[PDB]
Amino acid sequence: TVIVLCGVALAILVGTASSAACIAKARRDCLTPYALAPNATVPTALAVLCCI
Amino acid sequence: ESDKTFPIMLNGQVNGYACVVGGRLMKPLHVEGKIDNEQLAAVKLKKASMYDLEYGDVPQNMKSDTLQYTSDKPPGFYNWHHGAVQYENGRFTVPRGVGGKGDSGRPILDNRGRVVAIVLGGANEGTRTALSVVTWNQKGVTIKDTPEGSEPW
Amino acid sequence: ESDKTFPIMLNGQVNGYACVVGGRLMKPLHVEGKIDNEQLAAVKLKKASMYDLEYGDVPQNMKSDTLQYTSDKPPGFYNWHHGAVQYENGRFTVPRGVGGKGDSGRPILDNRGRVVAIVLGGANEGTRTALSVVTWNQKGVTIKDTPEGSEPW
Amino acid sequence: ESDKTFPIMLNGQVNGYACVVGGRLMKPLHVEGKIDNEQLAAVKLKKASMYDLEYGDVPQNMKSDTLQYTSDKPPGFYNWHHGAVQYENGRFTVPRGVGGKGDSGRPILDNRGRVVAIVLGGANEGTRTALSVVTWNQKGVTIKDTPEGSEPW
Repeated sequence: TVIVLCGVALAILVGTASSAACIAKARRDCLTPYALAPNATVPTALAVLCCI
Repeated sequence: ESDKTFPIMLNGQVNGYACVVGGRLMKPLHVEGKIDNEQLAAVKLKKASMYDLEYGDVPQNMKSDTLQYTSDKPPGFYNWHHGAVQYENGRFTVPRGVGGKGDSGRPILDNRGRVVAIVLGGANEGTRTALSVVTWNQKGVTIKDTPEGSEPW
Repeated sequence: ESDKTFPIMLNGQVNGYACVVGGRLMKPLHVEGKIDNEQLAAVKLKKASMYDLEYGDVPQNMKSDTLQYTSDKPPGFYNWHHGAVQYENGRFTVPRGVGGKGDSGRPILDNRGRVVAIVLGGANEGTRTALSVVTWNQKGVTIKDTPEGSEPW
Repeated sequence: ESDKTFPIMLNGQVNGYACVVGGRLMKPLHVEGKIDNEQLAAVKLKKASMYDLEYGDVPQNMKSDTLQYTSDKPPGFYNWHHGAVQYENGRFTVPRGVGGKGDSGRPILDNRGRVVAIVLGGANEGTRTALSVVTWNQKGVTIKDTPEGSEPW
């Protein structure tokens, strides 16, 4: 039992960490070109999605 | 150019030229070293690897004295510390042999004292030298333009 | 004044002045920053918080060439880096408009080259501006004279 | 001399001199202080304590232009910062009152712009002052010469 519970805990932890890293990298990729340029007329869908 | 383009010092040599535009400092990632200015040494550099750059916010005092961005780039001659650069067919080129290592980060200047591109490297194609640079776009996109065979200075 | 008065750095900006008199260096407490002189950075400062000041013993090589002190204060005009200051009714005043933030710690000099008071702040009455400063007495008592509504510079 | 001789600074005071000869930087043990140059600060100094010296390999970028040395020592006058040292009877002398603390490590130059010896100190014998230095020899040897009652500058 303890083995399966710790395995499930590790699975959810690595899943959450991977999702967080992926959304952060997507934010980097889709934001850094606009942060280096003036007047970032950004459709706010990406930011509103990935700020939280 | 001379007033507001700070080289990057390291081991007694200048390795690049960090530039402040639009109230933000940029410094190419491929080059390593320390900035001469004491103000710029205290800024947090957020790194963009895909464009080979890192950028940070300039302090309150130095925001007003910065070079101006641009979007419109008609083909022709453009200013540069080493002379003039030809822009044609969506490509930057210079006479063969001009420039070299340690000149990375040097901004290309417009007639009205406005920055058009930042020098990252140069590829020698025999007759001229094609400049691997980063340019702006009409929709505010920093396109990293690199001709084949580009080598980072 | 210019030779002996040192600017203070706050993120690369002038925000006050540290004054040396009689072999002791004084600096207003409310002004935060680093002394430009490398040597004075190593001088330990002991603080009079109620007087809004810190004073410290200065080194051996520069105590002699110091702003000589005095205590006699007849009413009239007295020297100042920005011009002349009027001492009347036991109050130091200036024309309304001159002076402001960053001028704290500015010494007020005499015609013979001696110091009469050190500026800490000012309050605008509309007609003139009364300076909240520290003024000495015949019995060797330093009274921090602050007119009502004083705001430190 | 002026171009390629770097003072040694400690606590804002110049206390010594380090010299580059033959592509190597020598500094004297008795004096303590930093070197303002980044590269010379980054050089690993190998210390001969009995010789009262530390020598380190000069970087590549300035090894090409370095002071040349010599071993032939005809007696007579040899130029240096504050005049000419007289060499006679296997000894260096300088008129009374010239030199003092802080001049250690100052090279002695030849008429052809070549270093012959490095000064470590002096000793007062009344009529003149005899220099305790590090002379060289034709057989690939370095000999420190000191008089009676030496005091290292």
